[PDB]
Amino acid sequence: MYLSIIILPLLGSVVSGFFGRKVGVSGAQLITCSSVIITTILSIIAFFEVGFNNIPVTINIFRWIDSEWFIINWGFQYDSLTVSMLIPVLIISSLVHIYSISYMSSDPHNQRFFSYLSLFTFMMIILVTANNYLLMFVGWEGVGVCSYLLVSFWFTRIAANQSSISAFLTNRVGDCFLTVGMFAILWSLGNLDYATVFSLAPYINSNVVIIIGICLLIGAMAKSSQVGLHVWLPMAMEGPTPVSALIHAATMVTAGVYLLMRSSPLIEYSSTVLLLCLWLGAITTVFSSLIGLFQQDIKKVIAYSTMSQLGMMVLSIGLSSYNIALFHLVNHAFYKALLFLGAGSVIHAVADNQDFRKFGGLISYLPLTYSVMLIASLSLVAFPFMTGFYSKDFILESAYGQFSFSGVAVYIIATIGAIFTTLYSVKVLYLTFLSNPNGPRTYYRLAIDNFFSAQAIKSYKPAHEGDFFLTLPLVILALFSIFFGFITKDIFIGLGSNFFVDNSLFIHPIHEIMIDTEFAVPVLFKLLPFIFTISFSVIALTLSELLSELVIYFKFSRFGYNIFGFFNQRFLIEFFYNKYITNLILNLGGQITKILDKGSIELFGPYGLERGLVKLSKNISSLSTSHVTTYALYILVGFILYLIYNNLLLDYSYLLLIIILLLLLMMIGE
Amino acid sequence: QYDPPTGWLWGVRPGEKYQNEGWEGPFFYGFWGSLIVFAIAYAYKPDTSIQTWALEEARRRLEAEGILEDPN
Amino acid sequence: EGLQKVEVYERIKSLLAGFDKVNDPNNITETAHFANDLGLDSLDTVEVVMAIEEEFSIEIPDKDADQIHSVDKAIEYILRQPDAH
Amino acid sequence: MSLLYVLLIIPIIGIFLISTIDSFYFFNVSYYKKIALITTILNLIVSLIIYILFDFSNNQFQFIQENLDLSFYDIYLGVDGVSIYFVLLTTIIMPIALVSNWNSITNNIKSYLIIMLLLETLLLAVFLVLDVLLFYIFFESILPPLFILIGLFGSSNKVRASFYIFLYTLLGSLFLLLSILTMSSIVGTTYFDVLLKSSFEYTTQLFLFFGIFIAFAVKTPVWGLNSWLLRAHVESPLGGSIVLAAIVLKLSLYGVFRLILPILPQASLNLTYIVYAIGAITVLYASFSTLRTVDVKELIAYSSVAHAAIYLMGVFSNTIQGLEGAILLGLAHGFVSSGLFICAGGILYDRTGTRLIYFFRGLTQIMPLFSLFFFILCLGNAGTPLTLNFVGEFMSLYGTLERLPIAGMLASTSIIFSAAYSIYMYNRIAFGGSVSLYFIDCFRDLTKREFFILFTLVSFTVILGIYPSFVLDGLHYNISSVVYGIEPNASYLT
Amino acid sequence: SNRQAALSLYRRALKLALDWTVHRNLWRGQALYIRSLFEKNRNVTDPRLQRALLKETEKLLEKWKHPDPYCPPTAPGGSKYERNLPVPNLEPPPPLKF
Amino acid sequence: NPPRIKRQFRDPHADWWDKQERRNFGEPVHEDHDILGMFSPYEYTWITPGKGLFQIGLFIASFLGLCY
Amino acid sequence: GLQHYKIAMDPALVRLGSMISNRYKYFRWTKRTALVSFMYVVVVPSTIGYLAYKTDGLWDLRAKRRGDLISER
Amino acid sequence: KPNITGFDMREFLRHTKTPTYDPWERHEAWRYTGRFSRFNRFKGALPGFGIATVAFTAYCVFEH
Ligand SMILES: *P(=O)(O)OCC(C)(C)[C@H](O)C(=O)NCCC(=O)NCCSC(=O)CCCCCCCCCCCCC
Ligand SMILES: CCCCCCCCCCCCO[C@@H]1O[C@H](CO)[C@@H](O[C@H]2O[C@H](CO)[C@@H](O)[C@H](O)[C@H]2O)[C@H](O)[C@H]1O
Ligand SMILES: CCCCCCCCCCCCO[C@@H]1O[C@H](CO)[C@@H](O[C@H]2O[C@H](CO)[C@@H](O)[C@H](O)[C@H]2O)[C@H](O)[C@H]1O
Ligand SMILES: CCCCCCCCCCCCO[C@@H]1O[C@H](CO)[C@@H](O[C@H]2O[C@H](CO)[C@@H](O)[C@H](O)[C@H]2O)[C@H](O)[C@H]1O
Ligand SMILES: CCCCCCCCCCCCO[C@@H]1O[C@H](CO)[C@@H](O[C@H]2O[C@H](CO)[C@@H](O)[C@H](O)[C@H]2O)[C@H](O)[C@H]1O
Repeated sequence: MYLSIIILPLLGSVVSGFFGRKVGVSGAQLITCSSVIITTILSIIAFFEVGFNNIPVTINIFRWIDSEWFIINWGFQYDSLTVSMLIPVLIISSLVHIYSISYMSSDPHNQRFFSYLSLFTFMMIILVTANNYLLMFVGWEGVGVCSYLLVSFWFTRIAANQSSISAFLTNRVGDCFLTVGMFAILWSLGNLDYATVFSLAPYINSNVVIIIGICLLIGAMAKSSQVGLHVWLPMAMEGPTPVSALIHAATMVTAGVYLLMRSSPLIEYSSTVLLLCLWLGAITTVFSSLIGLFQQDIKKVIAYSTMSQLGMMVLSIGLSSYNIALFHLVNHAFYKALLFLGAGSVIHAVADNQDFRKFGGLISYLPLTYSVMLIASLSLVAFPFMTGFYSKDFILESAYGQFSFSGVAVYIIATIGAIFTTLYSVKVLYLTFLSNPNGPRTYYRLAIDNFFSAQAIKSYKPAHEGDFFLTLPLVILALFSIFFGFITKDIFIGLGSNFFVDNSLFIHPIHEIMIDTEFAVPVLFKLLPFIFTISFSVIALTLSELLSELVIYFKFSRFGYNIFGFFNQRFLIEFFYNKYITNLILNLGGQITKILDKGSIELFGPYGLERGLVKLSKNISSLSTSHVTTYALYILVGFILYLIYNNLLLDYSYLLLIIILLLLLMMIGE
Repeated sequence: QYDPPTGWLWGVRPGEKYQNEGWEGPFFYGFWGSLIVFAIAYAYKPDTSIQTWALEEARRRLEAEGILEDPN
Repeated sequence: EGLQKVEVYERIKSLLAGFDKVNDPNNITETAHFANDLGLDSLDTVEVVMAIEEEFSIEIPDKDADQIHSVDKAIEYILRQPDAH
Repeated sequence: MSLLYVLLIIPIIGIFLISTIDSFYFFNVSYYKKIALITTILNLIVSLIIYILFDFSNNQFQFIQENLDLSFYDIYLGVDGVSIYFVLLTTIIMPIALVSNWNSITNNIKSYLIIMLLLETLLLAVFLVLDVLLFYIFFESILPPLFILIGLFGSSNKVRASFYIFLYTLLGSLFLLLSILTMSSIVGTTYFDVLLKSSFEYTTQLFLFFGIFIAFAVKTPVWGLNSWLLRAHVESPLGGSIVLAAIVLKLSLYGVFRLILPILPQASLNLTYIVYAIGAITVLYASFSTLRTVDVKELIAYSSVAHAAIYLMGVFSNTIQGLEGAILLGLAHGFVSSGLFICAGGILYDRTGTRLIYFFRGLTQIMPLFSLFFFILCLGNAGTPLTLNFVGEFMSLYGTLERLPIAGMLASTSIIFSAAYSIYMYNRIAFGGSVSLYFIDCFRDLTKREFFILFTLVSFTVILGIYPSFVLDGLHYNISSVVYGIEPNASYLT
Repeated sequence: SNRQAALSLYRRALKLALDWTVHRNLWRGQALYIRSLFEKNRNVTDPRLQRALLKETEKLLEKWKHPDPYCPPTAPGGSKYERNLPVPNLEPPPPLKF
Repeated sequence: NPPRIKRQFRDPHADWWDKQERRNFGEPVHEDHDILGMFSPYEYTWITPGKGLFQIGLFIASFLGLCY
Repeated sequence: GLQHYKIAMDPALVRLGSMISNRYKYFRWTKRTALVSFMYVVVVPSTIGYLAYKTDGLWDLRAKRRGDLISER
Repeated sequence: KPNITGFDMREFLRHTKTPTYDPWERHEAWRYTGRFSRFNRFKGALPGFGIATVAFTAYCVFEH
């Protein structure tokens, strides 16, 4: 069974991709969807199997790489952390598959699309079920190849081809650092298996753990889209909406977080990386909360919301409460997938327009979508007793619960980042559903009012909700977004819970802050995020509905003109990357090609020896005039030079100077 | 309203058939045939790797210690 | 399948009908001229083509917008675009 | 006779039959091309027979013949795990190299087949010889057939391309000859068994190193000395390009396991920082200038320079892992570079007559089978996992880091830069917009010939990526013999 | 010249207004104000001053340019632009052998 | 050599032969054609590099001061 | 050789590709080309080589545990 | 000091209002009426609140 969870998504991908002609769009959709539905059911069972019974499962198939001290197997371990990740990965993958039957119905290439969906699920399973870091890297690269294949699904569009280059190469930068980090592990311990690395971790050189932890963290920025290497994640919104719901906001983005959570038995022995994890987390939350409030694309806002939540989990990891980060990771993939599938539904209704400035009303036209995205937005802001309430609000009070400067700092930073989250959540829900209509009448012209006479049969197209294959995922994910946090709060938060007591999430007694977070933190800071959400939400509603002039005053002031464009342009990080990193590399390639390879390497080489020697040989060849009188003089000359050399006992070097002088005199013309 | 499946595999139009250029005979029977016959033979190749030899000695040294249990 | 002449005409007729700068709603036909048949200024016609652009969610380049000086020329242009909603 | 001499006679017998068939019939060129192809398959069947019998943990050379008669120059053939996979690679490529270029030659077809059948013997010999002067004899006997292969069946800039390869390879290899002659003078023979026993004085080693490395640096090739390859590979016919990249570029890689690792160890150790400095530079510069190359076939050739540098730093690691990774990356390069050359030189050039990346766009829309294989060969060039190219790079890069960490850290940047050019080339030909407008008429997709050699080459790259132990179990014991070093408690046992 | 140029600037300044002011009611009042400023200069004749008022308008269109101007979805710069662009040559390949 | 101008600053609505690339069939090409086309790194024209460093400094100064 | 399909060969791109191919025939030694050539061929390799020599055998990570130092030398 | 163009940004913002007379007034009047009046837009901004409030009071009265 366990090895069958791994195998099923792979087989459905192969049928849809290499045999799409035989099965057709219907047969590809059925085999692809059914295989991942079956895998999802087998994985829910494996959660009861492994986690609730504390029975880890080991299976090794054959060796991959065999050398001295290097034995890396095609082996898989199922523990409490593995089955925890598999549930959001396979529930969301199953639902996005069912969703994609309705969303991609009109597209010409459905077999290729559904094949890439199953290929992504297979690779994500490989990433969380591996025995060792090198097989986890296969899923890491595999998910990257699948994200490139899905961002660039519409290859005809150049924008898509630029954005897929960004995703591929910004993730290769993280891969370089993981490869260095895995080299460090092999160099120190001789093998990179999890049992080996974690059993020996308490004793390794403390500075060796620094090198591995930094390399593991740098690799984690690229995939988890942390501020240093995050430019790719918003560009991955070029691919179709269901791709952005699973890969770009509910599964692959979390792999960086999984890498740190898996490596907890190692990075816990280096508090130096834990400060970097923590500050890395707090920066990305305010960095991306500010940007999303000034975006005009709905997908761009929901992409910048995901990076604000990924920054929350990395903050929790550096806070040294891994069960909290795992709890947020699973809870977030339910409501972030909901908002993306809900946004995808309004894009479908409004003729593929993705701009808030052209959406209005629509609340009466898309009632289910509005309520469902209201479900998602209340857990995104962690409204009390929602699924996101138990995960996001425990990260905040755990930051203040570690009574340190860095903890109180990140609490202030993260709380401000939460304020801007509430602002762009109102923006999305107000401008798409609650504001006056800002788009053409075609989305709002019904048949109850007669605008036509001889064309009443057709041509109204008034923004209707989709079909069963579209709404069904949205309803299910809504139920998760309301109740999943409560029903699983003990498995993850607990107080002395033993769910991860198979060393899947190792907390060192020195770093435990759980008891203080339960008792030490004052009620004011415990309740503080709630008042801010309720107060800002009403303030932004009035400034968007009642008092709409004031924001016009801000953006028409030169101060606010610069502040609006600064955050709209994403801190100008894209600007400085193309101009000083990307273009710098393309100039360097040109200078090597133009001035060195085709320049001085051929001048101080074959071409300069060619043109130099041909000139020399013509001059010496011009000494031969076929005159016996002049040839006789040469013999006497060459006779005397031999007599001088072997009678004046001259230094042999004096001769070589003569030859080099003579040769270079024939090198000069005229 | 899905369309019929289409295309010309190998560029052979729906009228005619694939014309054998000449390479096909040796390449399918000799080149690939040799690899399947090599694959089936490789299964019965005796294992003369250093590790199968070094594992068995290594087990007999660790069996002389509490690290590995001996069947005797 | 695509856009029809009667569908585009009904929408532009209602567009110009709701514009106070037309001399009369009655004399707006398929072959109506903006400058003299409808009596519109050189800036009112620029506003008109912007309203037509909003109605069909398309873009009118400066080269093409200068050509639109009558209803029929506008009707033809919208149907010459396979991108209008 | 031995079984290693049967490897050499069969390609010679095929040369004879192509030359004499016209004397029994005006014969078709299709009959000449079946003889050459059946001859290369038989060499591949013998080589698979040799591999079945081969002992994976034996320190004696195998399948040797008792000469018992000594002359001034005598051919001595033997096989060790270090050389068996180089022989197999030569015998899998040569059949595909012929099939790939089956229609593209058209004129002088007998001459073309005779040169390849002659090249197969000379490249097979260079791995089978058990002397270092005999190694040099065949490592340089390939230069006259390759001068005439490029000149007779090459592209427009063929004359200069063929002069570059011959003169650079002749010049570089004449510094190797001086070093070999010195070792023979001091020891009295170049037979490996007698030379490997002998230990040279450090100063002799440091000057023998200067002369074997100068040869290898030209033939790797390193960055400031790679001009011949940028000309040779591009202007060469498709078949010549496949041989030169997959098999000839590996002669220097296999020559370090014979001429440097076992007989000049102190020199290799004290000079590795010079090797690594060069290897690091040729990783960066080659990769920066592969990004701005506008000829597709010359973009595949430049990619080879960056990969050879990873395997060169791997052979100089004094580590078991980097040495086996170097051989794996050379085997991996043999399959992937062959496929990318087939795509650029044998599918695009066949249909367009152009190699300029300006003219290609959206080729996936009309040629979906080409784009699938082209993507897989681009990913392997990028060292993606599940391909043998990833295993070789990882082991080559780890031994580089364990030897001198800083240089392996720069060399690890190949993970970002090989990816950069591979995807950028891919997105500009297969993707990048709709089918170009420079294509007046539609292009057909892959032929059953083009498909099945691309599929065969991809199949070797992926299967060997999954289970590299097919090649790793043979090299372990024999690689163990080229490591220099001791451990304080494992050595000098009593 | 000097007419379609001033009409291009009139349409442009009305798009920049709707881009910054997202609400159409509010932009409606802004739109009447920019007309008044074009209609205030309908009797300028000499090219020395005619082209100065276009040059200085072009400065105010850059001075207040939007970081992300609205683009219709199927327009160049739009979300669905070039999404399933058809092959520009549907004719079967000419009969050549490779 | 023509001016080294990125073709993203050309008119997308001109009667281009190749509309996707914004090019005509005979027009001269800069020697840097590779990295001047529509499939090349983007050019952001929001503000000047010098003014951008200022505004990046003001963000940092504000965030360091909050830490202070 | 074999007839290829018809390509609308752009005279502008054909002469550009010809320019890139014959470009070396026009390289000169200027104050600028020497400065770029000296930087790339001498300075960067000499800097990389110098660090390679100074840090050679400086560190080893194998089996090093707490209480041991990474530095060999 | 004033520009040659009559544009003043202070006066521009003063006119950022709903104009008293508008030539396009009737063309845009559909966006503020009917389904798009103030009440109608926010009539169902909280979908299940009304049904849930009365239902929760029924559960809340459990003393009797
Ligand atoms: P009809 O043919 O009757 O008239 C059309 C025009 C006006 C073109 C006539 O042909 C004409 O008289 N031409 C002369 C053009 C001229 O010199 N002056 C006319 C006005 S040009 C102009 O720009 C006027 C000033 C406008 C200032 C506001 C626009 C910019 C605002 C900033 C951006 C938007 C806010 C953020
Ligand atoms: C994975 C690829 C990279 C691996 C190779 C790079 C490893 C880098 C290791 C750096 C640390 C090496 O070992 C480190 O050396 C520094 C000096 O430089 C010394 O550091 C020492 O500094 C002070 C003196 O100034 C000592 O009092 C203190 O006890 C210690 O911190 C120690 O000897 C050791 O902490
Ligand atoms: C380490 C430094 C270098 C090591 C040694 C490498 C030296 C290589 C030098 C080769 C010089 C080129 O060699 C010379 O090239 C020219 C092309 O320009 C050839 O010239 C030929 O090609 C031209 C191209 O237009 C044609 O007109 C015609 O086919 C012929 O004249 C010469 O036949 C050849 O002798
Ligand atoms: C990484 C670099 C590796 C280099 C390996 C060794 C390469 C060969 C070394 C010598 C190369 C020949 O070097 C070249 O010689 C000839 C001498 O006539 C000169 O060639 C040129 O001289 C001057 C330019 O200065 C010209 O006006 C003249 O037309 C031409 O003959 C070049 O100045 C020199 O660059
Ligand atoms: C050390 C020297 C370098 C060695 C390098 C290897 C060179 C190998 C060359 C192959 C032998 C020569 O190859 C020889 O080519 C000539 C071309 O005129 C052929 O001769 C024939 O060719 C075609 C065949 O239809 C006829 O049109 C032509 O009239 C006739 O001469 C021979 O049948 C072939 O055997």
